[PDB]
Amino acid sequence: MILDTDYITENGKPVIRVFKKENGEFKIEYDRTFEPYFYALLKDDSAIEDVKKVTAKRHGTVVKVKRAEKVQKKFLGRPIEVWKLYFNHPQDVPAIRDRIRAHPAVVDIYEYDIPFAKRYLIDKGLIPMEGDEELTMLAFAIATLYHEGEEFGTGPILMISYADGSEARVITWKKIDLPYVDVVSTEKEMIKRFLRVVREKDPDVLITYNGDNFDFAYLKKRCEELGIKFTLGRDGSEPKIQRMGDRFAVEVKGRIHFDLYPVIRRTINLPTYTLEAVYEAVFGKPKEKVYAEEIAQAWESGEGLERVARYSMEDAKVTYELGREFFPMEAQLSRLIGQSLWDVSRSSTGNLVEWFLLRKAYKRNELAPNKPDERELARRRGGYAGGYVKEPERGLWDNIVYLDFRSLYPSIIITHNVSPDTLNREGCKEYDVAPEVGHKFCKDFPGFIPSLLGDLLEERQKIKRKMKATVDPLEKKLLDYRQRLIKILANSFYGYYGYAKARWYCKECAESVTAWGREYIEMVIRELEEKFGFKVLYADTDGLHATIPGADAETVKKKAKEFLKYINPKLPGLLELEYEGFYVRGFFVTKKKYAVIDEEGKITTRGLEIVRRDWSEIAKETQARVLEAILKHGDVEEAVRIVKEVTEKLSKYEVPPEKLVIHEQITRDLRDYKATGPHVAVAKRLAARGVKIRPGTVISYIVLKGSGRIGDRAIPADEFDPTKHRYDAEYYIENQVLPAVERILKAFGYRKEDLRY
DNA sequence: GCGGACTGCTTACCT
DNA sequence: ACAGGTAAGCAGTCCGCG
Ligand SMILES: [Ca+2]
Ligand SMILES: [Ca+2]
Repeated sequence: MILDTDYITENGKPVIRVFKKENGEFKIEYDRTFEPYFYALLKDDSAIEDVKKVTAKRHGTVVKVKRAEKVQKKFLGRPIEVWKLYFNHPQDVPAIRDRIRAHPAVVDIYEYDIPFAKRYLIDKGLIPMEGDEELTMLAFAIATLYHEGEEFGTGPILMISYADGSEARVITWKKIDLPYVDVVSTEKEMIKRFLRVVREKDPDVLITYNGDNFDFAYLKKRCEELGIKFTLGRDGSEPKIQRMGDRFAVEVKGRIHFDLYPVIRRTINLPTYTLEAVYEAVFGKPKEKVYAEEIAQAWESGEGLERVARYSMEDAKVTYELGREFFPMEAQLSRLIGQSLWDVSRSSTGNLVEWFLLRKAYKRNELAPNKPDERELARRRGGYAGGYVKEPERGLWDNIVYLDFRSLYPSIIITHNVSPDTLNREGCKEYDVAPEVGHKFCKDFPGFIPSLLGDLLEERQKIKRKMKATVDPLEKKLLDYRQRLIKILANSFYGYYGYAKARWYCKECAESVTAWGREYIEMVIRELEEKFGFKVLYADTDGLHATIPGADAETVKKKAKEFLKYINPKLPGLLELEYEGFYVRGFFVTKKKYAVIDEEGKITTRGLEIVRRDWSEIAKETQARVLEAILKHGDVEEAVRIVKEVTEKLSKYEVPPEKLVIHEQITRDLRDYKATGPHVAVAKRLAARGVKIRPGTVISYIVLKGSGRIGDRAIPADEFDPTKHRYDAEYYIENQVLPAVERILKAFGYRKEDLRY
């Protein structure tokens, strides 16, 4: 099982290190043979010996092309002749590349910004996390003495928790008598002790929650102040911070630093992303939070260190338990994309697709398009037409069937062979022409992406067949992750086509997919209404809600499956319409906003205030109960009484503050905001007090009794006190509870004023 | 000028 | 930022009024 790669420099020459785990043992293979390179397209070969003479200085050393061999490749299908320029050191590439491009003979240069370690993985055809090799993991968390407006790392670490499958222990430097605590000399000894625990346990995976930003960064400042060599590396190195866009990443060589935060953020949609919130989402059990003021008060006083120690233990235990839950699916993602778990666990869906394509491009001798520069990125600023959203038939309706296409965008990309290499090819025989947009895609030969997408669809069939004929419950879960992850990768290619930073960006490809999508959903609706007896209530993009008005359940279901038997043969290649489900009643509010109740009585909610985090629990909960009254039961009168029960309780100040918290995200640097609002105003105040506000930070706030701009009386839910502060009953009634219900109860004929206490 | 209509910024959903 | 389509809060600005 390959874990990761990197390189070290020995006497000016690059040396690859492959971090393997084979036969229950960690190993480092060294490769001194592999050479860095990029490609150059020349106007004429006669110029090669002039471009070989081209030189550059890199930090006191003349960088020169080691050699050049001419190679034949494909660029977007068409064969191309380019010169593969080799260099002695991978760092030679950044120094030389700009000059070799500037040279008058050189039309362009290609594949010049591929990190050496990853160039090796691809070129050698190596896939990390292969085999059935069991890895040992250690989770760890830290507790600190934080004070308001304090610099980072000024406060000493109070406790270092760690947890695995066998134990969960705290390490601190105060006298705490509980079984799992370890009292040491000082802070210095506590840190040196943890290093010895890691050395002794030699774990293959370190697990943190947001360690990339807080935990590891904190320990490096502490170590430097204490003059400690922080040696977790199996090679004996210190953990290295690697910038990752607007955030950092900590790498520990020989081990896998598995930070759950980026994983949880990409996989689960929650109001907040606290350990306590995530643990409750994933496992269902609760976990209480200890606060910084309580922590410092418990240390300075020495009164209640035992509760602060339990929190530190439950942190590490929970982090390990989440570690074990998420690591397996992420290790499959690593195999599929063919990059380290570390890289893939922190990577956006753009980079995952791009890494996959780079690997497959190499296998198929396809030269990779360059990432766009400032002025080319500028040209891709334009948008394009998306999905077709039908204006819904508002109100309550009976006997509703949901029909939708299966993988419509992948179906279209494959069926119509949508790829940049097949776009407007000079002299084909057969063509598919996109409706409205009018781009022509060659049908003579398979396109790069279409072909890869065919491979994935069939690869997925094999896995689902292999899944049926296998008992081992663990092997079944690991193949279930592979097949689910293939599905996601496949559904990412359309979006990737329209992603301006993408190497294989193709607006024409993206446009044509959406256009065909609109043709098929609109054709299905037209057929369903004009020829069959259906009224289409709502249709978004690739799916529709239909009924036959003067008919019953049995009839609507039977006629729907009959329409599938009719239409699917008339639909080309992959394109196939499917019966998702029947619903006894359905309530369509607006575009993107509806609710349905099935045979069992389960209400499915889409788009309504119930699902959004930027609405208070009191409004979401109240709406949930108004909706249930009108779907589940037939009681429009019950719905009105619950509106009264909510509003009256709010004006008496009875509804508890937990149900008043509104969650909005900070999505840019606080200075980039052009318009202020409750969450931004709250976040700017926290910033002035020296609280860390990075993009992704969720602001949780409560509105206090007052008038005028909401932001002026918006404070963190943390700092809410019934002692001094008083919550705005009027606001939560007229701005939250009433708007949420009016949407549901507007249809029957109630105005806001008629639902208030 | 008042006060409601309107609209840009912004978020978070849907597919 | 993997895409565009969409509704709606907030806080400014707009604009109709007798
Ligand atoms: Ca549905
Ligand atoms: Ca078909």
